[PDB]
Formats: sequence, structure tokens, C-alpha cells
Amino acid sequence: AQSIYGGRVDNEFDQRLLNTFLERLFTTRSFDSEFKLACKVDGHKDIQMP
Amino acid sequence: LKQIREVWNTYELDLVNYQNKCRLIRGWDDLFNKVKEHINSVSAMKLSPYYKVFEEDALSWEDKLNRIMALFDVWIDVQRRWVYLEGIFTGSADIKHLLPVETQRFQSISTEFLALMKKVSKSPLVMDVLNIQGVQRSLERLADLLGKIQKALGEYLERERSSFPRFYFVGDEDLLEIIGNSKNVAKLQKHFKKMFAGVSSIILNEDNSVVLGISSREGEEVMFKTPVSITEHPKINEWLTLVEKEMRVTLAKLLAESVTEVEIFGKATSIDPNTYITWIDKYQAQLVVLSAQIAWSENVETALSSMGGGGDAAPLHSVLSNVEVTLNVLADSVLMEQPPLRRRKLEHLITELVHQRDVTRSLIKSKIDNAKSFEWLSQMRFYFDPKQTDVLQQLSIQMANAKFNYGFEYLGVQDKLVQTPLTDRCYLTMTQALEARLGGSPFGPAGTGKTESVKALGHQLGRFVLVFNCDETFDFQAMGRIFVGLCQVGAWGCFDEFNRLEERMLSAVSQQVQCIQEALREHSNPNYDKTSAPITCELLNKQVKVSPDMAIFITMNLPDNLKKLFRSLAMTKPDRQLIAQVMLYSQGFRTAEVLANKIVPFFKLCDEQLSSQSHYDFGLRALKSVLVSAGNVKRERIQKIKREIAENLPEQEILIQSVCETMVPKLVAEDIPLLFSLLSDVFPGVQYHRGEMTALREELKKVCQEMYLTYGDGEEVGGMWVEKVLQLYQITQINHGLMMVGPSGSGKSMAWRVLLKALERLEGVEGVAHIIDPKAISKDHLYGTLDPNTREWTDGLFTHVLRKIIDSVRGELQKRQWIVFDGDVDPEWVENLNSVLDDNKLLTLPNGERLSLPPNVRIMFEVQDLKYATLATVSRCGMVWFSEDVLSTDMIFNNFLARLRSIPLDDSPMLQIQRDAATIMQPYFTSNGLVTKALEHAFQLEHIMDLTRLRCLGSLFSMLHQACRNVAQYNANHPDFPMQIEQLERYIQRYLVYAILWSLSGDSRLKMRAELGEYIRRITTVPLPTAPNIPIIDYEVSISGEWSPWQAKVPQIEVETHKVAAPDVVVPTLDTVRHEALLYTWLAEHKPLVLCGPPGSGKTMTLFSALRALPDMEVVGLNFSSATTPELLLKTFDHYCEYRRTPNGVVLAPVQLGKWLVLFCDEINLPDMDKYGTQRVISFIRQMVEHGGFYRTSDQTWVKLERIQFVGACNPPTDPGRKPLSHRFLRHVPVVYVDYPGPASLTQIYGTFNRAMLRLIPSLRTYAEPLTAAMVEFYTMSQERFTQDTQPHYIYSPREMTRWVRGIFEALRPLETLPVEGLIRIWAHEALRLFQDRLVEDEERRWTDENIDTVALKHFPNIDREKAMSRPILYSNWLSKDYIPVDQEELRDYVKARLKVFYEEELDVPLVLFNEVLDHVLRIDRIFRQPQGHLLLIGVSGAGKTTLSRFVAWMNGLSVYQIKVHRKYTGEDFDEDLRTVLRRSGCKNEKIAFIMDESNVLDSGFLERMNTLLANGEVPGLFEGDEYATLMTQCKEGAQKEGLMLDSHEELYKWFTSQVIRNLHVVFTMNPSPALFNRCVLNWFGDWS
Amino acid sequence: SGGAKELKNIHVCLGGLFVPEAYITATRQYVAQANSWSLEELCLEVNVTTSQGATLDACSFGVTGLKLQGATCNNNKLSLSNAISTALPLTQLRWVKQTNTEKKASVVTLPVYLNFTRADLIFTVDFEIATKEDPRSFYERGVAVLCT
Amino acid sequence: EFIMNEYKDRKITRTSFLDDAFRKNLESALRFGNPLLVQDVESYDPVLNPVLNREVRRTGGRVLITLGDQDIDLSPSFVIFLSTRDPTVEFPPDLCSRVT
Ligand SMILES: Nc1ncnc2c1ncn2[C@@H]1O[C@H](COP(=O)(O)OP(=O)(O)OP(=O)(O)O)[C@@H](O)[C@H]1O
Ligand SMILES: Nc1ncnc2c1ncn2[C@@H]1O[C@H](COP(=O)(O)OP(=O)(O)OP(=O)(O)O)[C@@H](O)[C@H]1O
Ligand SMILES: Nc1ncnc2c1ncn2[C@@H]1O[C@H](COP(=O)(O)OP(=O)(O)O)[C@@H](O)[C@H]1O
Ligand SMILES: Nc1ncnc2c1ncn2[C@@H]1O[C@H](COP(=O)(O)OP(=O)(O)O)[C@@H](O)[C@H]1O
Repeated sequence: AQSIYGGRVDNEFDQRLLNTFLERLFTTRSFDSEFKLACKVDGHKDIQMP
Repeated sequence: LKQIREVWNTYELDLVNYQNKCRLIRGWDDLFNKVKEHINSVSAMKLSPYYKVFEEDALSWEDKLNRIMALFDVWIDVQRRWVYLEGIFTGSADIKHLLPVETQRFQSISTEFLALMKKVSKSPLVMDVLNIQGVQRSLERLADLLGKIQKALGEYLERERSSFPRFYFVGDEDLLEIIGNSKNVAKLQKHFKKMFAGVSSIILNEDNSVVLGISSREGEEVMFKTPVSITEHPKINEWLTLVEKEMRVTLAKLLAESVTEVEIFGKATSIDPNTYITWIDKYQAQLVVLSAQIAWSENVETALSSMGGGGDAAPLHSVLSNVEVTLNVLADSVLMEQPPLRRRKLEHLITELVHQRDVTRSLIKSKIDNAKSFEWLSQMRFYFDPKQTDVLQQLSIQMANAKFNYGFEYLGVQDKLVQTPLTDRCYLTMTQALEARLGGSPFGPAGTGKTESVKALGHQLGRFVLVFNCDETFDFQAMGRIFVGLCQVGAWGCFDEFNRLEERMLSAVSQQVQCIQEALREHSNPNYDKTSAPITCELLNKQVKVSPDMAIFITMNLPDNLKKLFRSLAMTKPDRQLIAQVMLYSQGFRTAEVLANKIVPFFKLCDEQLSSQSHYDFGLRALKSVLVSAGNVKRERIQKIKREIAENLPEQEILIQSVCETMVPKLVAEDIPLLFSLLSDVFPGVQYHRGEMTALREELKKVCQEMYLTYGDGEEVGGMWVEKVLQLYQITQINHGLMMVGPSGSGKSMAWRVLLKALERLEGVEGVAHIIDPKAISKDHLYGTLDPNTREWTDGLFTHVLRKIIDSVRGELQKRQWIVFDGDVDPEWVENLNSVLDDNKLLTLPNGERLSLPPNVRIMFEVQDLKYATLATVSRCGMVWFSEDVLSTDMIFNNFLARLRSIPLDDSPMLQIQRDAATIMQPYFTSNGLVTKALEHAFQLEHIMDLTRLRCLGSLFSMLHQACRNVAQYNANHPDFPMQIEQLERYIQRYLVYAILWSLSGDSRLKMRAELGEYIRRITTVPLPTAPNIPIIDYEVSISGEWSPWQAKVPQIEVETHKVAAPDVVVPTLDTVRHEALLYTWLAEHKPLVLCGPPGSGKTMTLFSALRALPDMEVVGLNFSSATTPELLLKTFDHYCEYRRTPNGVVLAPVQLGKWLVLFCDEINLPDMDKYGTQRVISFIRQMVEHGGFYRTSDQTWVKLERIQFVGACNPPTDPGRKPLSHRFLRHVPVVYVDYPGPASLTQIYGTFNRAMLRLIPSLRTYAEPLTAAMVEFYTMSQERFTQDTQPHYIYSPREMTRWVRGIFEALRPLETLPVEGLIRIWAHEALRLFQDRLVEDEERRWTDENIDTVALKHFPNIDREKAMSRPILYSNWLSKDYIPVDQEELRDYVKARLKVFYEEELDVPLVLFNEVLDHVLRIDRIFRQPQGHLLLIGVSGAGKTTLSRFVAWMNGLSVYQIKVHRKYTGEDFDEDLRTVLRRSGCKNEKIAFIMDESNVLDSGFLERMNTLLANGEVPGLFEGDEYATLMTQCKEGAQKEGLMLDSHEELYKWFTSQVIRNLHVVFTMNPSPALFNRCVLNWFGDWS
Repeated sequence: SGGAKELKNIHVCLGGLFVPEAYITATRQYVAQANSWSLEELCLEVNVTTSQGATLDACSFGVTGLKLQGATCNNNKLSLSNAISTALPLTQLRWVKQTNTEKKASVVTLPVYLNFTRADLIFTVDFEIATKEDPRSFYERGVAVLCT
Repeated sequence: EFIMNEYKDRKITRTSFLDDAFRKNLESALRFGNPLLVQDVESYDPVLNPVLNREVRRTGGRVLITLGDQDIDLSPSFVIFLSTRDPTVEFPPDLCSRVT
């Protein structure tokens, strides 16, 4: 969030979006099999985790 | 070949003297370019088939030419190498030990070269030495030897740099100084600043044989644990490396001891402030901060290790409490007075402890226990281990996953940066990238903290960080060795702004950086982590070993070569709030959080609400400066309260007081109320109080009374001015180098002069100023130069002044010296002063000598708008804005009246009459009832130039002085019955009105003057002129004291018949005599002025006649071309003036004793503005006018002008090439708008000439008045229509009627017994050839014909029904002898026959004679018959203009001459051609046709040469020295062939001008400048029908 | 016609102003001069009205032209909508005493841009979201108030 | 290249106005009598105007061209070709009227 991908970010709000994505993906919860990579995909569908 | 053979017998070697008392050759230009020209000439002539004149001579001369080229090409390089290496081998000491083999080799080479120089000294002939055998071979051998020895010197320097890697930071000359001046270590001490990080001097033994220790610029001193002595280590590199190692070791030992001591303080709580201060004083600031960091980090780590299990008593709370206790102790300690070094250490400790607090307080107390946790691993953690024997391994700094070490390089004391979260992430990402062997590339808007953050990171790790600034501060020749040094010492690099480099520099340094980065990242290969063979890149074609410590940083605002090698971070928005809070807390301020929270938005508003000027700086640097100033103010208030703890002073008032005291001087008049509104918003209910300075104000008041100025206090008159003076004093106290900036017309100069007088009176310190104008003086002569061969240093003006002040002669420190730079600031010369304005306070001359100004000297600039100045110069010094609202009009009037009542004009009856006049005129100036109303009215009317208040009032004051002088003269003429009080009152009042009318709106059209007069009539009650249908401008205030019209003072003149329309014959008229009176008025006061008017409006004639009318005026006529330089004025002085040093100072006076020289300036606005919008000669003349002198470039001495007055004339600025004059120069010189003469004025001035010529034939004398009326009235209709908007050449002037009269007189000159219809037909012919051939449409021509017939009928009705004589109205003097009118067919046949003969005997293409060609031939013939007949052929190209001109010139026998213009044609060649044609026209009488094409005009200077050649008839700036002497001889001889006497040079020049007048016609062929349009007859040579 | 009073009463749009950030600053200064409050004691409070109520409270600054890109306003309570660019009529701008209280989880910081392209952050608005909605969804959907 | 091949028999020389040896090359070609190809005519040299105007002073069996000061013999078949490479340039009337 700070280095690497965060280095390119300039304003606060895209940094906030980057933080949101990073926390939603990079977590111990993602280890659970029924972890949604993206919720409400076309509404009814949801991307699961392999 | 004749010229080539004669010139080769006179060349001289031009021997000069050298510092080693030897001989040298000067003038490479003369001895190369002319020789190359001779080579070209011989090659061309032998190439050309007309070589059957000389065959063997040309080859001999050519081989001699090639021999000269070979010998001189070798000789110049040999001389340069010899002088440079002689300087190196003699000036530098210890050379006997430094490679003595090359010393003896150079001794032999120098012996041979000096033998050759003795030979060439005995024979100073160019070929006498060429004929000496063995010269060329010996010269080539010397060149080879010099090359070899120079290569040896270079390799020795490179070897020495390789020995000590830090020597790569210095240049070759400085390295030579270091390696040569081993005994004089004080010479080495100045170079230590560049090589090392912080040390500036090395503390040596008493006998200068043992290196006891080091120090720094600030004053911090480090004693070496083990001193190294130069005795047993004599080599410079050896003991320098030993000093470096000893510095590392001493730093390590002191760090270990300080850590041991700080463990005692950090054991628990209850820190004793007394012992804490002793510990701080004992250890260096770098070591103190390091010890605090190490203690805090190890304590937090131990506490976390304890907490790892869980809630184990929370020792983190204890660590936080200990940190809080230490912070409270430090906050208390800063409130008490401390030494500056201890203060800086204490502030660094406060900021670092604040960071250490914040970390634990917020990020760690959120339930963290693990010692391997990232949120603890994220922070920069210090680990000190003194067990390691190696110096560089004991201290280890680890950030995130990176594990750096601490290179123990002394950094002096550098200001630290508060660890903002932005700076925290910057450290994180830079450390992460450096771990991955990739340089960091932060980016963002400038002034956000990129370079400073990188430097702070480098200082944290102990790395020596080099900063390479971007703008104008790159030296690519040294960049390679800089990179080599960085890679060989493990230093850092931080480019301040990498994108500012232009493409070539950017690409080159980017390639170098790419190579460096690839070599660096080779150290972290996954399979080559263990580096066996050291990684080596390729710089300067050598394998430079790469040190892992080395790192490169670049900042954007990114190249493709470095995208894959550099990481980037955005620091666009810094954290101003936290920075301000921490800085205020470190300064002892209580409740710093609220103060920061208020101050940051205030500056953000100041970037928003206020206006936008370059000098404004609301950046982060300014905020920090304001904060430190506020800390100083708070400490000063605490100290003052003490002498009558005390933690009750209101902080907000202190903060706003610091803000105002720092910033208000830079504010404009409009912004100040806005600033106070913003203060009332952000800081409500808080008041700002000015410093009283009552001790200085009394002396200021006394000076103002004795300087006739007006003193004030607050809201009364002058309050703003005196406040500005006080702010100037404040800026003088704070810093050196301040510049006072404001619109021209404020009290800038007066402010500093008065304040210097006040300082001299009050403090008792004598103040001597040195006002220097740098624009007029050459920059090379401003600072100095080194001649290419001798390399002798001749100091410049400013250099000489600074050397005189620094030299222990007089007043080095007991007197305050104020170098005031008057003019405009621009990069060209402020480049040198950049190093003097900053904290370096040094002047590095090109010779190499470094000059530091003593503390008393203050380098002030006075400029007007500050728009072409580099931001570096502006930021390096403070400034105060002198708004135009400061200098109030009423205060101007008060100063004027006080000066008039005090200073006698003729420096008691004069003083009495002045006081009476002042008492009379008091109710007008001071009262805002007449003069102020008139001033604002004149400002809201239109004027030919921009209106400046100071000029418009200075002209008024000058005319009032003249009125007082007139009254004095009136009393002088009549001793009895003197000027009575009532007559005085009437005269002074009416003259005051008259002087307002001619000062205000005196440079505007007649309608504008009438509007001003009507407004005055509305706003005054004094006696106005009686007649209400005549402009007030027309009248004159008689010495009796009544309105008398100027027309009554207009006399009549009767010029002689042979002087009709003569070069210089002015006939008196209304405008002429009135402007003559005005010029006398201004010229009495020695006040320069310029007459501004349309071309050919009677400006030069009027002013020239006025000047020569005065008996004490000697006039020298100067022409100001575009390329006119101050050198022209200097030459005029050196020719017509003499320098004497007998007075207190050198004084320049005319050679003619008792004569007031005047340097008349043709087209004073013509000289072109330089690329910084300043005219060199204009600034030079302003320097002469204002300060009454200048500086001699020869000896840098102020010479004052005596009996020199400047008067000029110029066209309106709207015309092409007319750059408006500077406002500073404009206020000195009032201008008079000389408009085209009115109808009645033309009637009178030309009826004089009509009567004069018609007196020749008595019968026609009775028709003079109708002829004049018809001429002027026809010109009238021709002037309303056919304006310049329809056609650019449709301009009409009273010069056309002069040509008209001259032409009619020439026609009647040999003729006699003409009837009335004859005079009318000649008049009609001249009207047709002057007013109709210029037209471009047939409708215009028919309209002109109808008007000609109409005016002929209405003006004189007694002519026969024939229009003039017939329709064609033809004139030719070939058919008969006199200028008799001819018919159509006979003239056509004659012209056709002669044209057939012409193209048969000279040309090759047949010419057809159709109607247009015949008419144009007739016109050009008429032009050639009249001397000074100059023709303007406008028409399509290739239509026969040149051919027809040549044909008619051949018919009339005029020799044809034209310029052979090529691509590389220069001004000097054109002037030589002008000299040749003038010589053939003045002497050796020869009617010459000078046919110039539009393409022939290659430069505008040629057009100016034509402008001065045509109207005047001669070029004053063309004849110089030998040319003048030879032309004088030819003129004096040609005088006695034609029947005149030699007499004097002046009358012979007059006769030469007359001969050029009669024997030179210039014809201009142009394809479809207004000044060039006039003084030439315009012929619309239209395209073939 | 009215001097200072009308200069505040007018429902000036924010899209057309040349420097609308300067307008926000000027409004903040006006509210500060009112009651002599310090400039930093003021934070923007935004309520969306309708039908041009114009019930100004001597601190409300009715502004028009703001476009909510990505959701809708329901009595000042946001709600994600698939239909984008819902016009917001008369979003009243109020300034009140900042109590430095912790903002509840039902608030979001919406960046207010001028152009359709987002390259100029004029100011930020804190809206209350619906109960079911969450800040993460709003942040990722890209909602942002637009003046034009 | 078409002109180069066409007049290679006459040793046509390729040069440009930008070349500093342009005057020397012109003198050599004019004396010997060989065609010349001067490209880069945008920066036209006004020294060529006597040649373009065909001012032939056939005096005393010596046809000469007034090039600067030293007038050189006008050899027959002195064909100087002017050329350029850009199609957008507004030539001055002096050069335009003297060429096809
Ligand atoms: N009370 C006063 N204080 C200062 N100058 C005054 C005062 N009253 C009248 N003056 C006049 O105002 C002028 C101040 O201009 P000053 O000489 O200080 O400026 P400068 O640096 O020479 O030029 P400029 O300001 O036009 O660039 C002078 O002509 C001075 O006589
Ligand atoms: N009142 C006059 N009496 C006599 N001659 C006059 C008068 N007015 C104009 N002239 C004539 O008009 C001409 C003006 O002279 P001059 O060429 O010096 O003009 P100028 O205004 O100084 O020109 P420029 O602006 O080009 O320097 C002269 O020939 C002069 O004799
Ligand atoms: N985080 C910070 N804390 C304190 N001062 C800072 C900080 N960042 C920048 N500064 C100050 O700003 C001034 C200029 O910063 P600079 O490094 O020139 O920025 P830039 O790299 O954009 O030119 C420096 O004098 C520095 O003291
Ligand atoms: N009236 C004419 N009759 C025949 N040839 C003409 C005439 N006027 C011009 N020329 C031809 O034009 C050629 C060059 O004209 P030139 O004098 O250069 O025109 P310009 O002076 O307008 O450039 C000459 O060779 C001449 O033969």
C-alpha cells in the first residue's frame, strides 16, 4: 500500500481504494474455501476461490 | 595580388610582456583571418581564367601563406601549453618532489621556447623569423614534448585521485593546489568543504606537524583519539587517509562512550537537568541524536521482549513515561537561554524524542507485544554493538527488512526533519529500494521536500550525500569524476531535479546513471550474492570499482533508460500542520498544536486570497523561517521580562508579530489590508503592534529636515515612507544582500540614503556608498578577465571595489560600505553575485582567488519591477516592496517647496524672490484643489508615451525655477522699481498655469492640450486668457504679467535666394519659437529632454538651431542606431572631453574651456533592447544624468561629468523599431510632442521660401502668397485622405513641401521671364511628381488631378483655360539645354533612339519603350537632375526598376554603383562601401547613382545608415581616425582643384557634405520603415499593364 | 440591489465558477466573521434539499450543479444505484462547530470534482449512507460528486 | 538522382547553400564550365543573383560575371541546377522570378 503499487498513487482517494482492495484480498480470511474474490458478480453470481 | 604583396611587408608580431618578464604574441584574429583572406584571394585569382597577369608570384605567395598558417597554428597551441604548464610548474610548490623528471623536461622545453622567443624578439618581422631555418621543426618538437608532459601530468593527477578517492570531488586546478601546497596546509583547509561531509578545517599542532583534530563551519570540534603526524607520513594522500580513518575511529569511540552515559539517564526516571546538559555539551550533536535513538530503540525492544508473553506489567508505559519526562525537561531547557550550538542540539533532541514519543504513544500502545511484529519492524530500529573491532560494523541501522550499517562520516550539525507520515513512508520505500539495489526516484511539485528527505535519510545512515542542483549548476566535465568518486568512496547522490536538464545532458547523465545502477544491482544477484571479483562499471573509459554503500537518487516533477532501475514515490502533499507543531514545540512555544493548526491555513490562504508575484514565497521554507523567528521573538520577550518561568506570554500575538515583521516588507500596497483581514479571520481578536524604534526616528526626522524631505509618523504624510525606511533597517540588521524593489517613482534611493545618514549620525559608524550600474558596464569589465596568453588578472569594477574594502587600507570595518546596484537584475551578471548573496559569502574570481566580503558590507540592489531575475537570486536575499502609494503627491510638493525656499537657484535676493514666489504658489501645490486635480486629469488623458508622475512634476518644477530666474533677470535689468509684489503674484500665478499646461499633457496632441485647458478653466479662478476661442496653449505669460499670445512674438525672416530650402535654415514661426522658449527653459537647468514627434516634423532642425543659437553651447551630433553601444558615448568623450584628477575626484570636462558641450542624440529610442528588456546606452545615460558620472573601465574610478548636457529626439514609440524608453530614464527627461506644423504655420514658413525664390525674377514676385496657399492647401487635402492605413507608404510631412519649393526653385533657377501659367504649370508638374506618382490606384490619381486643377483655379484665377500647359505636363532637359517643358512625340522618339543605342552598347536584351517606361524614365531623370534626389521604386520584382535606373543614369552620365550583397555580408564591409562612394562623391567630383534593392538590405543597421545618409547628407559615425585623415587630405585637395581653400577641417567637412549633397543620388528599388518612406521620392512602379 | 445579503442568498452554482475552491474558502471566511469564529473551528456540513426550499440558517449556502456519480440521495441518506449521475438539487452548504467527535461508521468521504475527468479535488463531502450500505462498496464503486 | 545521371558525363557536382565551400565550388564550376546542383535553396545565397540575372559583360573577348569583386569568366554550358526537398516554402520574389 505504501511502496511498490502505492508509490504511483498521488491523491488520497485512489490510495483509499488501493487500501480497500488490499485489505479485502490480503487477509487470513481468503484461506477459507468459500472466499468471494468479488461479490455481486452480475448480481446472482459470485467469483469463488480455487 | 598587389594588395596582398604590399600588406605582407608591414605585419608585426605585436609582442607583449609576460608575468615571467618574457615576450608573447597578441592579435591572433589579425594574424589568422587576414591571412586566410589572402589565401582565398590567391586561390580565386589563380582559379579564375584571368591569371595571365602573374603566374609564378601567386604560387610563391600561396606557399608563404601556407607556411604562415602552419607556423602560427603550431605556435599558438605551443604558447598556450607553455604558459599553462609554466603556471602549474612554478606557482605550485613541492614540484621538486612531485615527479621531478617532468620538471626537468619542462625546464628543457621552456629553455628552447624562450630561446625561440628571444629570436623572435630580435626580429619582430613576420617573415624574418619565418626564414630562420629549423623554426618549424623546433616548434613541432616543442608541441610534441608539451603534449607528452601534459599527458604525464594528467596521469599523475588521476593516480593521486585513485590513491585518495575523495580527491575525485575537486577539480584539476584545486587538486594541484592541494598536492603542491603541502607545507601551506592553510591552503588545504579551504578545500576540505567539498571533499568531506561536514569537516571544514583540520585542527593541527602548534608547529603544524601533527593533525590534532577536526572541526566544522559551525564551530563544533572533534578531538582525535590518536593524532596522526604529517612528519612520518609526508604524502598528502597517506595522512589524509589516516585522518579519515581516525575520524571514523574517534566517532565510534565517542558514540560508545555516549551510549554508556545515556544508559544511566535512560535507566528509569528522575533525570537531573544539570548532568543532562553536561552530557549534551560533552558529545557532538550527531552522536547525541544517535545515542538517544540507540537508547530508545533498545529500551523499546527490551520492553517488547518482556511483553511478548502478554500483559507483563506493560513496561512500554514506563518507556513512554520516561520519554515524556525527558521531553518535558528539554522543553523547559529551551525556554532558558542556551548557546546556539547547545540550542541546536537540544532542538534536534526535542524533535527526535517527539517522534519516539508519537510512535509508542499511538502505533505501539494499540496492543502490540511481539518483537518480530511488522508494526514494530516498520520503524527505523537502531542496534549498537561495540564488541565488533571494525569501526564501520558496530552501529547497525535496520528499517523494515533492510539491514544497513553506519558509515562513520562526520556531518557537522545539520538541521533535521520531523518524521511526518509522508517522510515515514519515504524512508520506508527508499530503504526498501536500496535493499533491492534500486535507486529511489521520488516525485511531486517542487518545494515539497524530496531532496531534503533524501539528504536526511543519508545523514541518518551516516552517508556523505552529494546534491547536484539542476538549473545552471551542472558541469558535465566534472560529472564523470564525481560519479567515480561516489562509486569509490561509497557516498550518495541526489539530483535536485532531474527533468530540468535539457535533452542532451539528460540523456548523457541518464546513460551514466543506468550504467551505475546496473553495476550496483550486480551486487545482489541471486546466484552471485558472494562477490569474489568486485563489480566494475565503465566510466571515463576505465573500470571503476563499485562500493556497495554507493547509491544514486533522482527527483522528478522520468527517463525510459531508468524506468526499470528506479523506484518512485509521490510526496505531492507534505504535512505542514505536524511540521509546524513540532517546530513550535521545539522552540519552547506552549500550546503549539493550536498555533500550527491556525498558521497552516493562514499561509494556504496567503497562496489563495492574495495576489500573485514572483517575490512572494508562502512555501514550506518560509513557514519554518517564520517559526524560528517567532521562537527568537518569544525568547527575547522572556529575557526582557526577566530583567524587570513566566509562562503566561500570549503566543498568538508573538506569532502574528513574527509573521508581519518577516513578511510585510515583501507585500504590495493592495495586499496589506488583505493580509490584516486574513489575520483577523484566522487569528480573531489579536492585534499587531509595530516596533517603536523611537531612538532611530528622531535621527530620521533630523535627516529629513536637513535633506528637505518630509518626515512622518503613522497616518500623517510620510508615515508609510518612514515605516518603509524602518523595515529597510530591519532587513539590513537581519541579513546582507537585500534588494529594494518598487515601481519607478517611489522613494527607493532616498530611503537608503536617508537611512545611511541616520545610521552615521546615531551609531557613529561612517557610511560610504558605492553606487554601481552593472548594465551599462560590460560584465567582463564588471568582474574582470584573463587574457588568453598571459592569463593576467585585471580586476573589474565590482571586484576592485570589493578588494579595496577587504584590503587593509581604509575603513575595513569601522566604516559601513553599501554596494548599491542601480539598474535591472538579470542572470548574466548576478551569476557571480549568487555566491556572494547566499550564506557562503564568497566571490570566486575566474583567476581562482576567493574573496569574502567583510560583515559590514551590504550588497543592495535597486530595481523597478523584478521580472527578469532568477528565483535563486531572489530567494538568497530579503527584499522590501516600495509601493507607488508610498511617495505621496503632497509630500512631493512639500519637498519641492522646501527646496525652493532653501536652495538658491544661482548657487540673498534670489532666496528672497524664491520665498516670495513660494508663498504666492502655496495655495495651489499643497492644497488638493488645483495641481492634484490637474494631475489626475492629465493622467486620465492620452499621451504619446506612458505617463510617469515624477517626470510630469519635474518638468513643472524646472519651469517654475526658470520663472524665478526670469523674475531675477527682470529685477537685474531694472534696478530701480523692482519686481513688485502684485506684479509678482500675477506673473507667478499665470506662469504656474502655463507651466501646468506644458508639463501636464505637454506630450499629447493639440486636442488633448485643449481638453486640459478647458479643465483648468473649470477648476481655477486665476486670470485666464481673454479670448475664449483661442487655446490657452497659444498664449504666453509676459514678464509684465499678462496673457500675451505667442503669435505677437513671431518675427519675419528673409532668407537669401541661394539658401532656399537649404540644409539648415529655420524660419521662425509660432510652434518653432514657442518650443525654442521651452528648450531654453529646460536647458537652463541642465535638464536632459527629448523631442518626440512624427518623422520630418521639424525636430532636428528646431533643436539644432536652438542649440547653436546659444553662445555657450558646443553641439556634437550622435546617431543612435540599433547597434549603438555605450562605447560610442565613451568615444565621444575621449574625442571631445579631457580627464583631470586635480579635484577631490576625477572630473570629465570638455576640452574647450568654458563651453557647455551637448551630445545631441539621433533617435534616442532606436537602440534595441537586449534579451532582458534593457537598453545598454539608455541605462548608461541614466547613470550619467542621475548620479552625474560613471566609472572608468581602465582604472575603476568614479569620474564626474562637468559641463556635459544630453538632449535627444525620437519618433513615437508606435513606429517600427521604436522601443519605449525605461520608466526610470523617462522621469529624468521630459518630452515635448512636436506635431506636424499647422496650416497657418506652413503658410508662413513656406511663403518665406516662395518669396525668396520668386525674388529671383521680379515679375513673378507678386504671386508668392497664392503659390504658398495653393501648395499648403493641396497638401492639406492630400493629408486628410490617403492615410497610412490604406497604404503603409501614404505618409505626408512638411518635408514634401520643402522638396516642392526646392524643385520649383531649381526649375526657375536658370529660367527667366516666366508668365503666370508657366509658374502654375511647373507647380502642377511638381504636384504630380510628388503627390500622384505615389498613388497605387487610377481613381486616386484622377482624384489628385482634379484637385490640382481645382486648387489652381481657386487660388489663382488668372491662368489660361489650359490646365497647366497641357495634359501630359512633360519636362526634359535633353531636347534643349535648359529644363524646358517638352512635347510627347519628340521626347518619345529621342528616348527610343537613345535607348536603342544604350542596349546596343551596354546591354544584351532589347528594351521596348512603352508609356509606363517613358514616364518612369522621366521621373528618375527629374530625380537625378535635383541634387539629393532620392527615389523609392516600389513595384513587382523583375519589372525593370534596376534596368531603367541604369539606363537613365547612363543617359545623364551618372556613374552607377551598387552593393554586391552576399550571405556573409557584414556591417563593416557595408560601411567601407559607403566610405568609398562618399569619397568618390565628396572628392573627385562624380555624380553617383546608388541603387539599393530590398534584398540588398541585409541588416536593419544598413537601413539606419541610409536614414542618416539621406536626410542629413552624411554619416557622422562613418569617419574614424586614419579614414578621417585620408578623407580630409582628399577633400582639401579637391577643394583647391575646384577653387577653394584648405582653411579648417570643419569647413572642409561642411564642403564635403555639400559635395555629397550635389553629387550623390540614392535610388531604392522595393517590393510591395515609415522614416525611410519620407526623405525619398516615392514612385509606384506598378506591374506591367 | 442588495450588497452583502444577496451575495449570500443567491443559489450560485459550483460548476461555472472559475475557482470554486476559492468560493468555498470565501464562504468559510464569511461564516467565521459571523460570530467571530476561528477559521479552523469550522467544518463543512452538507444537506441535500429539494424543490428549492432555500431555508437558509445564516450559514447555509445553497449550491446547484453538483452531480452524484454512482448513487442517489434519499433525504441526505445515500444509496447505491446502477443508474449513474443523479442530479442533486440545492445541496446546502453549512459550517458548524467541529466537536472533534469520532465520525460514525455510516459516513463516507466523497471527493468532489469539477470536470467529468477527475483531476481537481475542490473539497470533500461527508454523507450518511443507508444502513445496509457499507463504505467499502462506495469506495470501490467510484462514487464522486461532480460539478460538471 | 535523375539530373545526376543525366549530366554525369559533364561531371555535375552536388552541393548546397549550407556548405561553406559553396562560393569556391561555384567559382570552380563556373571557370571549368561544369554543371552544378545546389540543393537546400531555402537559404538562398544572394551572391548567385549575378549568375541568375545572366549579366554577361562580353568586353574584350572576356565574358565575365560580377561575383563579388573578382569577376570570373562565364564559361559556356554553365548550368547551375537549384533544388530543394520540401514542398511547403514561400520563396522571396527575387529568387522566384529568376528561376523556372
Ligand atoms: N519625503 C520624501 N521622501 C523621499 N523622496 C521624496 C520625498 N518628497 C519628495 N521626494 C522625491 O521623490 C523621489 C524619490 O525617488 P528616489 O530618488 O528615492 O528613487 P530612485 O531609486 O532614484 O528612482 P525610481 O524610484 O524612479 O526608480 C525624489 O525625486 C525625491 O526628491
Ligand atoms: N517651421 C519650419 N521652418 C523651416 N523648415 C521647416 C519647418 N518645419 C519643417 N521644416 C523643414 O522640414 C524638414 C524637417 O527637418 P528634419 O528632416 O530634420 O525633420 P525631423 O522631424 O527632425 O525628422 P526625423 O524624425 O526623421 O529625424 C526640413 O527640411 C526643414 O527645413
Ligand atoms: N517533512 C519535513 N519536515 C520539515 N521540513 C521539511 C519537510 N519536508 C520539507 N521540508 C523543508 O522544505 C524545504 C525545501 O524542501 P525541498 O527539499 O527543497 O523540496 P523539493 O525537493 O520539492 O525542492 C527544506 O528547507 C526543508 O527543511
Ligand atoms: N520595358 C522593358 N522592355 C524590355 N525588357 C525589359 C523591360 N523592363 C525590364 N526588362 C527586362 O527585365 C530584365 C531585368 O529587369 P530588372 O531591371 O532586374 O527588374 P527589377 O529592377 O524590377 O528587378 C532585363 O533583362 C530586361 O531585359
